This record gives sequence, structure tokens and C-alpha cells, in this order.
Amino acid sequence: GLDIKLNTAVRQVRYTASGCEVIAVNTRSTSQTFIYKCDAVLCTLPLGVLKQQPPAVQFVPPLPEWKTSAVQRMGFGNLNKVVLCFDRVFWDPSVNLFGHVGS
Amino acid sequence: GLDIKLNTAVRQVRYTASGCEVIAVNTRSTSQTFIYKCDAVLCTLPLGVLKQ
RNA sequence: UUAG
RNA sequence: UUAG
Repeated sequence: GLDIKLNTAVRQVRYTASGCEVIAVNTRSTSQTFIYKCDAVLCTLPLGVLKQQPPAVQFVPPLPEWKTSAVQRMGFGNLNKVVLCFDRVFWDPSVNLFGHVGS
Repeated sequence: GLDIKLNTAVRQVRYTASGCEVIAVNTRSTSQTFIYKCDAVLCTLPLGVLKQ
């Protein structure tokens, strides 16, 4: 029921006394540009994106120091997973999970 | 004596009743965006570009 | 969307 | 350039 523009990468957020405009591009062809005008912007960008230097998203005017300083101090961690698909089960099905100790 | 922004590729020209805004990018890093606001735009783009 |  |  929501209006969602997929494949739309925000590039710049402009926020002013009179309103906001958000500049985004098509991810499938980055030349194609869109300008979304609104009363307010809700930023949901991951902290990792906000941390990115040089910026992946530019804020105009620049965010105040008390905001940027916080973005720098906070940690943004990492963890990954490997999916292994087999045709046969060869492990104990009753065991939800088991470990492996490193050398 | 002129103000020239080199390495600035215009991507979109917006022209309205109240004025114009021109969206351009840095050719050396196309993520970096600029919005130039003005009363009028003079288009000097080659016919080949306009045909593209 | 020449945002309403 | 939160165009003036």
C-alpha cells in the first residue's frame, strides 16, 4: 500500500527554511536524474553510509558538527554468513547449531 | 574575466514560471552533484548532444 | 514534478 | 547555494 521508488539512489539532500528537495538517480542508468520536493525528509540511511568518506550522500547545507561528530564516534560493525546448499542432509537434524574452535 | 565551471557536466535543465535550476555533476566523480539556480538558462549544447 |  |  506504500509508494516505493526502487532502484533510486539518493545522492543529495537539500533542506531549507521553505522545504526540501532530494536529488536521486536511477541505479540502472546513473545519468537519469530525479528531484523529489517535499516538506520534510526522514533519513533512514545506515550509519555505515553516513560514515562514508568521501560522502555517498551529500547534505546541503552540511550537517552540524554535533551530528557529524556523533557519526564518527559511533561504531559500525560487520559480520557475514555463508549459505551452503546440499542435496542430502549429512548432519544431526536435531542439532540447531554447532561450533568450530579456531586454531 | 568570466566565471567558468570546468569539468561540470549538465545532466538536467529545469525551467519554470518562477525560475530555473540546472543539475550538473563533476566529470571526475559523477556522484558529486551541483544545483545552479538562476533566472534564465542559455543552452549552447551542440545539435549532436540535443539529438542524443 | 514546472511539488501542491 | 539554504540562489539573491
